Amino acid sequence: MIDFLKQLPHLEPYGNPFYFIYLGIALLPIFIGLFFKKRFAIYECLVSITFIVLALTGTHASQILALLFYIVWQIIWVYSYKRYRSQRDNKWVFYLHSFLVVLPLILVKVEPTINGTQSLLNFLGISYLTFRAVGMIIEMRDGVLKEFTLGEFLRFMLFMPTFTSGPIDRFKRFNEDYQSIPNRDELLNMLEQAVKYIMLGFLYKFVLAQIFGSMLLPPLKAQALSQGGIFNLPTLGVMYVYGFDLFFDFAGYSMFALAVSNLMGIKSPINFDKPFISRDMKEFWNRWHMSLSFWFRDFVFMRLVIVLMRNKVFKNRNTTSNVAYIINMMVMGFWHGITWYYIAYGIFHGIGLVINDAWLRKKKTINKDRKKAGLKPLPENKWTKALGIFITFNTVMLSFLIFSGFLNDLWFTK
Amino acid sequence: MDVKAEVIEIIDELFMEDVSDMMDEDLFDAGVLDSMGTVELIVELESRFDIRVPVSEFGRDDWNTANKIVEGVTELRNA
Repeated sequence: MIDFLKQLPHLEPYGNPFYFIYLGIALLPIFIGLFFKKRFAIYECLVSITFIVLALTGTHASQILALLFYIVWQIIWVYSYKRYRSQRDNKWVFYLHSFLVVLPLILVKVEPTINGTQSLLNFLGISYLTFRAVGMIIEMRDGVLKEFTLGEFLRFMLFMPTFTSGPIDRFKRFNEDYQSIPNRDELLNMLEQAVKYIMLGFLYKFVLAQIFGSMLLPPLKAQALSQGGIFNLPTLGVMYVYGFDLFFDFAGYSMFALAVSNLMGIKSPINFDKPFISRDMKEFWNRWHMSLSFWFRDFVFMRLVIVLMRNKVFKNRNTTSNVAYIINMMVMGFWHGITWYYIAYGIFHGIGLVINDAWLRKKKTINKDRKKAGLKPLPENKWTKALGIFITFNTVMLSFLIFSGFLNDLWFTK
Repeated sequence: MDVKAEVIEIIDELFMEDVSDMMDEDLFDAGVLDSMGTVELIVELESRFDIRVPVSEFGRDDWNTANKIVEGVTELRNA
């Protein structure tokens, strides 16, 4: 039966421009449908499942069963908590349920540590789907969620545009968006938006990321490995080439997802907002992988801070924040995987954000120490801004060198 | 005490600024509450009012003025 799925046809999600002809034809009824305030429940479910299955039917086509396990597993625990949270409500019951919901994803991440192989529970979207699932567990806990169909829940948790690696969503907003179809002019406004996003994505992914990714990066790596040592000028090379590739590949993908999402009526959250022109490490995370960043803000960061203030575990205002940054970004690192360089990239932005936070407050203390001394406030102009942007950009790019795990091949061929 | 007059006390208890009669002030715009100040107020609102108020759903538009915190305290006190 595993053999049947490896026999089954396979389509790379936004893998070629040819993919859109299918998905276009496929989405076409749904979109026309929205103009008459109609959704085709069964058809949407069909088209969703086919393109999801096609995305998961590679050489490791077995992963589709891993998905179905995952769905049953999620329904079991999502509803377990729904049923519980109706009557009573406890800290530790919530904790347990959260852990159980994330557990498949934890096993997937931990499996190469213990073994050297992927988990059997591993399928493609697992990393991004888990957020959607825990989302509800957290939201029921807060009492901001009470009602939902298994329909509503599955619709949200296994949404097809944002499945593979797409923009992360929250239930309440998604369901609200799906609940009322947008009116005629607003709707084909989304068509304009979609055709824009598809075209930009074509350039971003197939052209620009092609140049950085498959054209310039592989020889530069070969050069950097040839020259050896802790660093070299070709390693500074791979730092920027990858950095742009990582950006274009993902940002283009995101736009694709957003566009396809728009063609299914709903407007999914945005992942990038010109992240490189950011002056600040704080501003970078308001501009880079935003859906992931914004999620981690409101679910991992804000929630850990609330704990460190309910308990008042740390002495002053600033240290609670700094522990929160470090832990919060470190979790995100683990989210990418349990490899040294992910946890490293984790702690990098951790210490990064603490540095950044302390400097902002040190800038006010130097402005208080001058304005009350007789001098004019320390200069802020065009070249100061530019310097910030320059410093931020290189810190960011360096983190991407860490994140690539190219350093793993450069330092430890061994 | 009333659910408007008691919030008036605590606001200047660990920040030191009065917004009684002019209360529709955006306190993020006023410079009273910072990025880490909200949590400090919400924890003393958690303690003194005995009310647990959620943070995953908290947005910038929601609880920004001293009126939209007073009117949000009465809503999460009974229903």
